[PDB]
Amino acid sequence: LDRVGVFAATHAAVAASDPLQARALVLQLPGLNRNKDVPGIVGLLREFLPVRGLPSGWGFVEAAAAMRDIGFFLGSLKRHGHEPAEVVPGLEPVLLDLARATNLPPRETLLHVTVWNPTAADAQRSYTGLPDEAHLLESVRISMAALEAAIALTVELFDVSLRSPEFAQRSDELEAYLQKMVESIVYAYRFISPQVFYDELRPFYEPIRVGGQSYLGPGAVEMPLFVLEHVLWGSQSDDQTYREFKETYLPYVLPAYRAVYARFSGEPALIDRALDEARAVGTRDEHVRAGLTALERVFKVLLRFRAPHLKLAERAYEVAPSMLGELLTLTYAARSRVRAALD
Ligand code: HEM
Ligand SMILES: N[C@H](Cc1c[nH]c2c(Cl)cccc12)C(=O)O
Repeated sequence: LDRVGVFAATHAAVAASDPLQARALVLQLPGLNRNKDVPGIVGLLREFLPVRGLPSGWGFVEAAAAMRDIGFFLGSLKRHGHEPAEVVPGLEPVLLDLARATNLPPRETLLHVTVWNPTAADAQRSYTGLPDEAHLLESVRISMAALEAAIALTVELFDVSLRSPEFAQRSDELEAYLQKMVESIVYAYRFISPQVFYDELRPFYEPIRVGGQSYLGPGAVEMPLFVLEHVLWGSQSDDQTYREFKETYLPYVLPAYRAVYARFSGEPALIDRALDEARAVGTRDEHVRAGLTALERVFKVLLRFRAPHLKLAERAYEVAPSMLGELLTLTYAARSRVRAALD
């Protein structure tokens, strides 16, 4: 999976940045959360919160790293029943400035807490310090860079003719990158206690209010998989619930993925174009048969992520949102279209 390298290196740039010199301070947050010490949590944040304004030399990297370190306090304060912007003076203007500097929402996202978060024991930021949280973060680190590579490959595949042997080849490569999502779920199912997730981790992921609206807490739901699938199969879907789902999470993904999304909203999806071409040319063409077959395997790997993921989520929530089952159904229907072309 040679394409992963560059994405992982960009993540590592943010992970290596500590512009507020906050590492040793943020590591004390788990203890304070365990003690439910709200004044203490506010006090610890005020030790490094740049209430006077952001240093002028900062770029995206520093601002994202700053949002990461302040971010864990945001989830923590809400977990104890407090709007962070209401209990921390001068916090809201800092959060809005960091949002400006990153073109991201004014709170921590999945990216901040996982790939932009250093991995070492003496550096990794966490809400709880629990081994289950460490496993949860690792599960996302397994597949994020591969997913970003997969988005790039999907956009490239879009302009590849089914009549070309490249279609089958690019589809096979895409499947290999998407396999990492399956590995993530396997890991999460093996290593994360459902009870510890539901009782101890879940409380830290509530929404907070900043700038007169609500921003969702970090979650793997924020992974730009929905952008990949928008391009792949979903862009022209008439399912209103599905459209609402994608529009909900769009703000939380990187600006480049929001632009990819907008680019393809007014186009037929890859699947639609590929099926139209297969039907136009005939299935007697060997490159058409091979292209569709390889494309079917892309849907197979998506289902091998999505179906086990539903079980993972239902197991935790038995200690799950209907959105999950509905999306699974949509994905089966998409694969069925491909199977029907080959039949
Ligand atoms: C114990 C671990 C996990 C639990 C309890 C869980 C729970 C959920 C829930 C309840 C949803 C529905 C949206 C929401 O209400 O937040 C969701 C969506 C989603 N989750 Fe997870 N999740 C877990 C692990 C993971 C992992 C490890 C990944 C991938 C690395 C992942 C990827 C996704 C994605 C991409 C969605 C959007 C819906 C979809 O594509 O099917 N989740 N998750
Ligand atoms: N809300 C679920 C579970 C979740 C909450 N927070 C999470 C992190 Cl920080 C990483 C993975 C999963 C995760 C999801 O969105 O997948």
